[PDB]
Amino acid sequence: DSQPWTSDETVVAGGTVVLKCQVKDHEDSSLQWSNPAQQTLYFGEKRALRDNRIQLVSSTPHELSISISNVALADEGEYTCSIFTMPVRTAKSLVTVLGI
Amino acid sequence: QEVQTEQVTVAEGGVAEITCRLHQYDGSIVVIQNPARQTLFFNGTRALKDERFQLEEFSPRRVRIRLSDARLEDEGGYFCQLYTEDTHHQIATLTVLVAPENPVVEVREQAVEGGEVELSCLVPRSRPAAVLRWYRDRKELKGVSSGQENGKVWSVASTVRFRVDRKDDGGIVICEAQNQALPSGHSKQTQYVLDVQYSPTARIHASQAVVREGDTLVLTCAVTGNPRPNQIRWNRGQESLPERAEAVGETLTLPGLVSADQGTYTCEAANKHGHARALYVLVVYDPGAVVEA
Amino acid sequence: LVAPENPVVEVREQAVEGGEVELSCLVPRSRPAAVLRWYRDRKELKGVSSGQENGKVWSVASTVRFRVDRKDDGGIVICEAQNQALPSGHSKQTQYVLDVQYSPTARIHASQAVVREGDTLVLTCAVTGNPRPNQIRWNRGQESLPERAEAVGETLTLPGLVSADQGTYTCEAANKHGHARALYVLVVYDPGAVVE
Ligand SMILES: *[C@@H]1O[C@H](CO[C@@H]2O[C@@H](C)[C@@H](O)[C@@H](O)[C@@H]2O)[C@@H](O[C@@H]2O[C@H](CO)[C@@H](O)[C@H](O)[C@H]2NC(C)=O)[C@H](O)[C@H]1NC(C)=O
Repeated sequence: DSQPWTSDETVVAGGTVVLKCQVKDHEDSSLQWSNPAQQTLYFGEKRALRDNRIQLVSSTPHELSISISNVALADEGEYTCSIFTMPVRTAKSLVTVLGI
Repeated sequence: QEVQTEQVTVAEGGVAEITCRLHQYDGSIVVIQNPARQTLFFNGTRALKDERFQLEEFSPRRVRIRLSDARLEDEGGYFCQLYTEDTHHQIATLTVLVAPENPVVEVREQAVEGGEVELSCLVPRSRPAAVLRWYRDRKELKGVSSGQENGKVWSVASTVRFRVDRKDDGGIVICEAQNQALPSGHSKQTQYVLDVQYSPTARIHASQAVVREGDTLVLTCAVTGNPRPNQIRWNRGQESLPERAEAVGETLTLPGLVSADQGTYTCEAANKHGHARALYVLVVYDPGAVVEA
Repeated sequence: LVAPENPVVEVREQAVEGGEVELSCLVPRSRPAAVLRWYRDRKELKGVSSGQENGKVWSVASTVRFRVDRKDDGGIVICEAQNQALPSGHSKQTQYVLDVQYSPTARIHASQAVVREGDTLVLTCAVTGNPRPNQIRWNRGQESLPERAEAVGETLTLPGLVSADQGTYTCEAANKHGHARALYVLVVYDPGAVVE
């Protein structure tokens, strides 16, 4: 019920993917995105991993939305939305890249 | 991309500190993740609703967090991710230790004299596996040890056998156990007090060394035995005890002795391992004329 | 202190696809007791240790038992013995290479996609299996192979194909766990005959 849901996106290589993750009952925990390498991207509206393509699109208590510009084949895979309630509930998004 | 890994140990239930050396600090985001890659602290902010983790020092030199109430489910790589370009990891691998629990000594079957004793000793939780040594009256006994790993922890056992007479009863046997979670040359110990059964022995001691007519004598039967014997029977050969004799428990009370109350009296006691009998030759002295010495 | 030499890894019973394999890893001497870890290529496998102090030293030993299918054949397994008599992060590792058996399979490759009369055709019967099947048996129904056909091992050469060498040829091979057969249909086209 307070579990985040995200939908897989799919992008032509070189494009910008928009990853979106939202929560109905946030139980006063922050969301976060990690990349397929368990490496933190955005925790709330605070940027973590210093990459320039990766940019923030929304940070309201109920949604975390980021955009990875100029996508490349090495940006495919499972991005983990985490909400830091107890227990920590996760939601995965599978980026697929078109072109080569 | 660089990865450096220190090592870090706890005694179970204990408290561990994780220092994240940072060489020179610009100010960039610092994340810490449990081994499930779940972020404890994104920079200062707590981000796992588990309050055993507290944040101590965040100083241009290092970051330090503390896990209180360590469990075996808290081992693994603790990631310290410093987010600059490029990123730099510090992985502190936590190893949690169970110091051996108090040894438990049991005897297989009852120690009987002449027979043998089978003593065992079991640490049920050790990490690393323990070492069981046996000591008896400050010498070491040689055992037959062998463990088994029920998860991350070890139950070890060690079973010594030796021979016992009645001296050995009441005697102390020490099982001590030690491993790494305990200072070098320390140990937990457990002392088992032997219990050897033995066939009884009786012996009579008298109230007076010289018994004269019209005295009251009390004989006493000085039994030993394991089990101790619970009944004593008093006898005067094929003859009745003096009337007025009081055979009560472990004492015969002869009062108003008269020269016909002479004879050899016996006390007789037994347990499950044997019998015993002792024998007092009663002699009532008089002012009459005696054969010469 | 005593350091653990290289783990001795044995297998009790020959493994077999569909079934299970049980590995035993032995360190006859270590003081302290060596910590035995199983690793399957990258990941970590869970075993069950059980030692016995013979004096000052121990003979620790662990055992893991998982399922195997043909794909795991010749696969790679690692037993990793720690200790205190060993430097930090180091270990005495040892590799085992599975030996899973399975039912053979057969599949026929030709040397040539269209046959016209007079040609010569080599049929390769590409067989897998463990143990390798020792006999590739070529056959053509209840009938007989062409006169000059020579089955040399796992090929079947058919020289100078006349139009009466047609119909289905099968190679056959098997080992103790199973049997496979593959089937090829020879059409010997006359020259000047559209084939598509
Ligand atoms: C992220 O790292 C620290 C965050 O810690 C803050 O300071 C702690 C001491 C404590 O107060 C926490 O609750 C805070 O969130 C930031 O620290 C600044 O830099 C140092 C601390 O090492 C000290 O110079 C400053 O006073 C701190 N001031 C501010 C305004 O943060 C650091 O700047 C953060 N970096 C980013 C990129 O967010």
